[PDB]
Amino acid sequence: NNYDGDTVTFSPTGRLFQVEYALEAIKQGSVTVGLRSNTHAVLVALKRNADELSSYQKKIIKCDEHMGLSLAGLAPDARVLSNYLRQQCNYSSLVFNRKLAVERAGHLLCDKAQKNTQSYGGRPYGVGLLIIGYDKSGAHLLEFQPSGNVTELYGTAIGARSQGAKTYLERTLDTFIKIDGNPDELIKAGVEAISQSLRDESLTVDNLSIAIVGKDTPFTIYDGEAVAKYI
Amino acid sequence: GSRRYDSRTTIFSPEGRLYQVEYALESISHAGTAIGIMASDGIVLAAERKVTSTLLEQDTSTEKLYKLNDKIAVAVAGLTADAEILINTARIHAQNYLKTYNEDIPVEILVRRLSDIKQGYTQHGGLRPFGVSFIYAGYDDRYGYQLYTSNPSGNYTGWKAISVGANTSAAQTLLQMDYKDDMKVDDAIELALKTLSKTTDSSALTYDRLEFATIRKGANDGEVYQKIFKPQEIKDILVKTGIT
Amino acid sequence: TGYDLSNSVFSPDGRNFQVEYAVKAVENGTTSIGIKCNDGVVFAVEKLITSKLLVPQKNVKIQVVDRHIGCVYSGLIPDGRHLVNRGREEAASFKKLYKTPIPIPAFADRLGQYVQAHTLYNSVRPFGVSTIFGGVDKNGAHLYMLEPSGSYWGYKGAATGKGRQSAKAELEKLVDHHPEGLSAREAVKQAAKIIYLAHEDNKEKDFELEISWCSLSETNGLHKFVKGDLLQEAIDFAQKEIN
Amino acid sequence: GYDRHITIFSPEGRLYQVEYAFKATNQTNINSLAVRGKDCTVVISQKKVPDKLLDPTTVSYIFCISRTIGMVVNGPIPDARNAALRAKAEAAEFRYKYGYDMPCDVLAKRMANLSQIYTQRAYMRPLGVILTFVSVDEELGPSIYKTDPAGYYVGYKATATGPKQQEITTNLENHFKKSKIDHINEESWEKVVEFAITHMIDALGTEFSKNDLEVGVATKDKFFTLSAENIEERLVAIAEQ
Amino acid sequence: QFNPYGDNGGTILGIAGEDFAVLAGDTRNITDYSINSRYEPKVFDCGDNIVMSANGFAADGDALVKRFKNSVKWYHFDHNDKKLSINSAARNIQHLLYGKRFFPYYVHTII
Amino acid sequence: MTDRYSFSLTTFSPSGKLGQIDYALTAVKQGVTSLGIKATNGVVIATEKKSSSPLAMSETLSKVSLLTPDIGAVYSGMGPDYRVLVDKSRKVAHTSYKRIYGEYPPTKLLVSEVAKIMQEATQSGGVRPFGVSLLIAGHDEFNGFSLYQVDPSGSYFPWKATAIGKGSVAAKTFLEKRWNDELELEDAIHIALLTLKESVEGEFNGDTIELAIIGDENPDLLGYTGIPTDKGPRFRKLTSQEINDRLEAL
Amino acid sequence: MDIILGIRVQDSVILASSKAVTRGISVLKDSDDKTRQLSPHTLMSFAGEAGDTVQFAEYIQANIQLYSIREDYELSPQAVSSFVRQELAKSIRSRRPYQVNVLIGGYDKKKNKPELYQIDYLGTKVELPYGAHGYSGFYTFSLLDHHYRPDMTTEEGLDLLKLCVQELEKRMPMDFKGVIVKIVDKDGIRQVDDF
Amino acid sequence: DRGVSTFSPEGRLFQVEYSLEAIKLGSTAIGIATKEGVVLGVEKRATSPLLESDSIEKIVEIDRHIGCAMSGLTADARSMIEHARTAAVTHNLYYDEDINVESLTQSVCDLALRFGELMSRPFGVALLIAGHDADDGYQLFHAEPSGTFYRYNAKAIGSGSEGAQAELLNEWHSSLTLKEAELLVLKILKQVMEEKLDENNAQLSCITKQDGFKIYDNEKTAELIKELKEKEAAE
Amino acid sequence: GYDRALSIFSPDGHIFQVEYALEAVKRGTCAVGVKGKNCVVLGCERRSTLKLQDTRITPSKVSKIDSHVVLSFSGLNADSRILIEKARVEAQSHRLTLEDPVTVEYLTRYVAGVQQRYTQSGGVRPFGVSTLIAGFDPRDDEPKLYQTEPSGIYSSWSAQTIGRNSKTVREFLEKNYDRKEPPATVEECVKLTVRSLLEVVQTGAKNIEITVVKPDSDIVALSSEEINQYVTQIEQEKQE
Ligand SMILES: [Cl-]
Repeated sequence: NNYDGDTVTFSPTGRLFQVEYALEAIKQGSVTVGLRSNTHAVLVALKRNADELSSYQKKIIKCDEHMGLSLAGLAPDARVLSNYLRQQCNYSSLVFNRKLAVERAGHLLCDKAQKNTQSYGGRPYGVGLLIIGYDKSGAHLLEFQPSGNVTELYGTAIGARSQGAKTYLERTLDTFIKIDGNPDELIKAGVEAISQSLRDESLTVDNLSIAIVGKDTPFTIYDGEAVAKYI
Repeated sequence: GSRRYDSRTTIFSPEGRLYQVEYALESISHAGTAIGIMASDGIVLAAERKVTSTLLEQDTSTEKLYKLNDKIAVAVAGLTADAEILINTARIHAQNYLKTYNEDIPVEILVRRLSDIKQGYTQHGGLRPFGVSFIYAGYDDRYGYQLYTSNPSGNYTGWKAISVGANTSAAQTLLQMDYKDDMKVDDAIELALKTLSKTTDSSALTYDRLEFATIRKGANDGEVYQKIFKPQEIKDILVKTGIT
Repeated sequence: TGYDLSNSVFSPDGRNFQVEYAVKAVENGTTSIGIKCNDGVVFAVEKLITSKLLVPQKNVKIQVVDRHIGCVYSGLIPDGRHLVNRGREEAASFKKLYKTPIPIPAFADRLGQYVQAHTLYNSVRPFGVSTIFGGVDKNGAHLYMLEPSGSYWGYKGAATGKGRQSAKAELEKLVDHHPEGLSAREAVKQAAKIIYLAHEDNKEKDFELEISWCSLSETNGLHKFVKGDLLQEAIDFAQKEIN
Repeated sequence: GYDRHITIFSPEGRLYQVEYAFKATNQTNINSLAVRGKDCTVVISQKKVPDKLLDPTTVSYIFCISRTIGMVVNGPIPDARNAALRAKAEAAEFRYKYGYDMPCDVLAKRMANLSQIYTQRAYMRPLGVILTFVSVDEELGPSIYKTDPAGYYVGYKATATGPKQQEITTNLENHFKKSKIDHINEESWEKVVEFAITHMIDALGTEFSKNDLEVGVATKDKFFTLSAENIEERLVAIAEQ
Repeated sequence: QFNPYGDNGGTILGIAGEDFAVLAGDTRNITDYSINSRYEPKVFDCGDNIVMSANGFAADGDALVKRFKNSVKWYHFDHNDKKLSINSAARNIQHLLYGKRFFPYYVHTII
Repeated sequence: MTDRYSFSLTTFSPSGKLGQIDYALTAVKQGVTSLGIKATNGVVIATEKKSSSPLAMSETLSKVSLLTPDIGAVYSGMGPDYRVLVDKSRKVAHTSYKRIYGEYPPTKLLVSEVAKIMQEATQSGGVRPFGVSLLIAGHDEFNGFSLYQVDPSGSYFPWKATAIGKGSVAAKTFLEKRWNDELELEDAIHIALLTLKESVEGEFNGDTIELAIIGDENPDLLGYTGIPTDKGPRFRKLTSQEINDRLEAL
Repeated sequence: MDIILGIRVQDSVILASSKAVTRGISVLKDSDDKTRQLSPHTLMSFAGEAGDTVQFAEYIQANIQLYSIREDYELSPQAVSSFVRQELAKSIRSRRPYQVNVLIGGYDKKKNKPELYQIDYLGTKVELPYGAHGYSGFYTFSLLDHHYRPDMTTEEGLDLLKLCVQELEKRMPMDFKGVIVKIVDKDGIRQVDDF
Repeated sequence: DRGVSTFSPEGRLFQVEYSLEAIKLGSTAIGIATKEGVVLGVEKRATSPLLESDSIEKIVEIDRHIGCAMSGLTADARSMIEHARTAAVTHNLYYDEDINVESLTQSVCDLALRFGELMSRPFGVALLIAGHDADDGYQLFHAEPSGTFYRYNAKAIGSGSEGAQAELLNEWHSSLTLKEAELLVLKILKQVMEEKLDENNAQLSCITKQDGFKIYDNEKTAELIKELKEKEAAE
Repeated sequence: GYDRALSIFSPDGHIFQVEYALEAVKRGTCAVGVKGKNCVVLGCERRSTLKLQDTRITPSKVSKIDSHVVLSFSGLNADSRILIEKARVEAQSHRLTLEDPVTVEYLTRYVAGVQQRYTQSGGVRPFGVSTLIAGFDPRDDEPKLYQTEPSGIYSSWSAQTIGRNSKTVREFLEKNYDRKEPPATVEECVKLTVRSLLEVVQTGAKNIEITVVKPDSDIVALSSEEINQYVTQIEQEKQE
């Protein structure tokens, strides 16, 4: 009310309203799902269009050969953060000849988002990210929120109606976690998960967007006729 | 942050006016009146000191009339402290020109640059404008004798006779009435004093409440002399015109 | 009024309302504690299991500074991380210049001055965390607790978060019943119990326990996480006491 | 009314932020006292440790600025420590630049000038503290100089600060009216501390245990604080007379 | 006075056919009259069917290859995984080399 | 972080008033009375030493300050603001004059430099005006003795005699009756003490009054001998005893 | 760059400047005009380091032309020469100084007098009846000391100038490919096409 | 007042949302993409009859293979075009090749959000960026001040955008010829324009692989206008 | 440095600071530009509340940017000097690097770009000025007349007016100016310009300034008597 003019102001109950308004931008965004087994990690994303004449907004971005994310909210903010991740992954490779740990990737994003919430003039990032990857400690899935909070999970979902997919994964936890050495089945589980967040619309060939990374699989994105298999 | 406390000094009103410039002009309108009159053979500068106290040291005092160089002087109306900042800048600018070209600075060039500084404070920087209006009186070999005025907006114009500060409306009407083009310095001296004597808010115009200066070619052959009048010299010129 | 709208503005009381508002964010956070012992310190924290989908043991909240200092905090987790990042820079530059690892009181003031600096200007926001930290140095064991205002003191026991009062009460009993001192292994067990007892104030979601410790004898003066058998032994001890 | 939020003049020529910083001074509810002997300067302050979980050894409002200068603060501890760190740095730099130990009164002026800047510059808030500096200066002898959020400072024969400052002040005034001198006519610092505690007891009307007080003593070439047992020894001497 | 350059010896050779191209190079690495390694590769697969070797001062050679390999990586990120053509790679390498016109990479580069 | 206040905190109001300067002058009005009188062979500046506490040593707090050997200053208004102005005024006398010309500045020019500093606090970003009015008495070879007043706006005026602060209106009237152009220095000191007694309420003695003069050169206060041209400071602070001697024949 | 001369007579200033541009063992051009018009009644010839000369001349030209537009007024030759000197005086203590020597020939319309200024790369200004830069002076100065008179006409000045060029063509080691002559007077600047 | 980079309670940037309102006030611009080329057309909208309409430059060349139309506060587009032209030429210098239409659009869109308290406010202009490259062929992009860009088969921006977009929805198919697309832009422009459409108050342009980006003459467009009127009367 | 974003969008999609800068232009004295077959004429109003003026030294309303291009304006006089200075510097810089004077379009584009930059730069307000820029391109005999405004938009005009009561004089020009046949001579072009100002001015004495620009850097300002002859001629034909 009087305490939402900028990010530098606390409310009387100890809330940061600008950070909460940034969180709101994610809820308006199109749904995206993340899940993993022990061998692979999968991102599924429902893409959104302006109208029938327009293209579908790309949700998934590659960060390295072993890491990438899906976005929900302000796309330009995801571009800034993904570019930062690309640089950090790259710094780790050039300087230490070392693939950046997915956990450190999260720690770096947390600290970059935080600085924008404690200083005058700036604003919080208006996007949520699901980071997947495969590093020296196996498969990983992270959830980034622009408050700074990063969380490691077996599965999750963000965006509009993400609660449906998040409930499904909470039921299916014991099943999909043990889908080891089988990419297509882990994707099927993810496609069935995102389907619990659909209303009136169904998954079409230029609507669905899938990405996968794992033990002997680089981070690759599937669009167009390449996802027709999973409909 | 600090946005909360920003007055925004360099913005437009809905009517397309600059708030701070308009309010600075309102400030200047309460300052002691200063008059400049340009004659064919010289220029007069006359100014009224702000309500004087009897224990003020009058002879070793400078409030209104300042010397910029040997050929140019200014009469001040507004905040004296603000004027001195600008005067020192103008003095330096005149010496830069002389150092560069080995010639005394043309009057308009000095006026334009000082006016350009004022303009800057109205368009950028977020600072309050200078609450000062000048009357420039000077000579150069291009245009001869010249009178200019500048104000907080940074706009300047040339004049045959002009007043700044308090009661300019009344003062300008009186000057417009009695001024003519073939006028001499001695006549202009009389006009300047007569005008102040009628427009003054004081009971009677006396030597101790005035500053006076002339810029004549009254020196020996083709050269200009600046005369900043002493207290006794103002006392004499006031008697000679029959005001006291 | 309007005195609470801007940071670093004194109210007519002589209070900085923005800092007091940051304390509300801290009170909203999960419970964390610190226990000083014979030859070291023990840290523990409550991790709320929001969902089955959270990977157990893989959202670590306690942070190490240098090799001998442990830090835990309650409130805005990112703000706590920012503070620890600074702590690590402060500790690094101390060791760089003076060779010896930073003493705990010296370290405590470095954070204190940094947090206090964030109450001096309206262009920054106060920290939304109370930080419990400490370790072992040349002068022995030290436990500290730092607040949004920059205020810190040494402590025999410390607690903050949503269940601070329950934890404080339980900590006070240990100080009374053990005047000669509490051992390191005992303090780990006690820490577990107190977190479980403090969880009564946050009992909708079930939780995950996380403990760390520095001890001159048990960990050789270095900060280590409590894991495996020693962790499960502490959990069982806590489970037996609630029933 | 934004003239009450930053350090600019109000219509009646006042700086409300400076005035409110003075009220922050008493937020800790602690009273301090400083007196001068022949050879020494003694400063005493109340020590209140409400929480049982606190480590009482770390609870202090007295600081050792340099080897010769001591400082007691009345106000919140974060601003107190802020002032203490700056003073320490200033005293160290002074010694390096000018080749001799910074006098108590010079440090007081320097810290007072810094406090003045915060009353004139908008982006910096005043510190809500009153700094009392004490030493045995090699030129001016026993010295007490006190700074406030307004940037004001002055030397003192003796002084007191805190909520019940006025009661302590008049108590000291009435003593110096009686003794007819500028100081405590006493040889050892031990008895000057005993005087300081005795007159604080009379003024405040409370009795003190060893843990209820905090004592700082300045002698020639060193300033030091007393332990609990040093104070206890001092309390025994008062009771036995 | 410190001399920032050194000579690591070795030689490289590139030949182009109709539908193929070879880039050869010996595996010996030396300083003065000493052998440092009998097998130290200096011909590298940089991706997009581009092979590269920067012979001369090995520290500058490694630095250049490392930077070009990185240039290929970012070309994919910035231009939708487009294949970097050999002619485009060549022009990109010119800018890498000329970027240090006043403190050069002491190498002969062949791709 | 960083000083984000790069804008003016003093601005023109619709009526043409500069509020902060007016309010600064109001602070000066609240301040303790100080005065300055110019004689034929000297200048005197005086003020009351308002003690904050009887335990406080008023000797340590100096309201009358030496700026150069021939220039002194006193104030009315906010003490801390005055103290830092004295520091800056002493320094600018060296940096912008003595280090260039090898001699101390004349009174009018030092006053001009102090006025400049006070003007900048009226226009610069993120600052308030100084809450003091100064009276600067001084001597120099080509201008002789002079007395200046400096206001928060940066405006300065030369005075034969004047007063500022609490009871300035009455004190100025008193000085108008007593001042003539033939006053000797001792006569000016006598008038200063009479004028000041009217405004002072409590004790009136050498310990509660602070008074300094700009008069003859003082070779005994120079600290060294051997250079004929160096004859000593014209600024001298009257002692507590010297004041009490003149209070008997009052 | 090599030979630049200047002669002030009764009613005009005459500038002569060599046409050759040489680099190494090749005369790259034999019709080079080593001068720029700074204003309608002011002309500046130049000589010195390659590149620096033209860069400096045009920089001065731009500044003087800017002044003329701003004030709607032509600067006096004395004023222009002082401006040029100060630029060179700054330059000499720069990281890389302008190595350019100039002659400034102008007609002052207020005084109705011709004026010739000689300025070297250090910023050393002198007003002269006749001037030269480089090795040219070692021949022409003594020659002009003898034959020059202050009351000479423009035609007499051109004959006096022919006498200098002939001497230089006889005794100078390098072939400078003749000179471009220009006259500055009350009617402005014009070039003599047949010299 | 309030911060420039402030979020609303709904999770949108106030300034970005306000700049979009300025774009709705701007003159209409329409783009249609075909397999034979991309067509770009704009409403000139002269404020007075004395204004020489040929000086109204709302269609602009970025490179030989990329063109651009604008709508909104058109003065803001100058620095955007300048950046685009530099980006396009710079990439050719670094890589000896034409730059992808998408990569060019991304480069322009990176400027968009570089505002705050960098420039003082967002751009108040939307751009239609049309071009061709070897990889993705003929393309049409809509670049907003939000930093977002969508590829479009057809798109209208400006005051008559929502009415024109609904018309494009029906009329567009994947087998449109270039001539058919030219007429379709003129047809839809004539519908949404206030004043009557002619060669002086409307301007056509196209980009083809063979001839590159070309702005049409007033003589050429006039014949297409005459051809359009005859075809509508023919049934 | 002062960073504040002064020019910002409002809920309805307007930048008020830019629009308030237009109000300052509307307050300014009227300025008119008319281009004939072989010339351009710039007419300017001078308000007559200022007597005792010195017209020798008072800044003229029409300013030469180069020998072939001129700039007149309406709005804040102090602001105009900054634009004129920048334009004059750019004019000399163009000659230096391109070895050719500026085209009228190029000079206009530069000035308009400066005006635009001040509408989205922190710490600055927009120029309260609209300009009329007229002249002839190098080695060209086609007349050029351009207009700029605070927002930064610029365009070419056959004839145009700006300033106070400009909507009245624009109305006059819209019916009196034929595109098919512009003023064939200098006299015809000046007369039409004077006629248009006489709809608004007051008296045709020392209130109207006229500046004629012809090809190949041929610019001259008319004197009082010369202008007065047009005023005398127009009034006699009017009484009919
Ligand atoms: Cl200081």
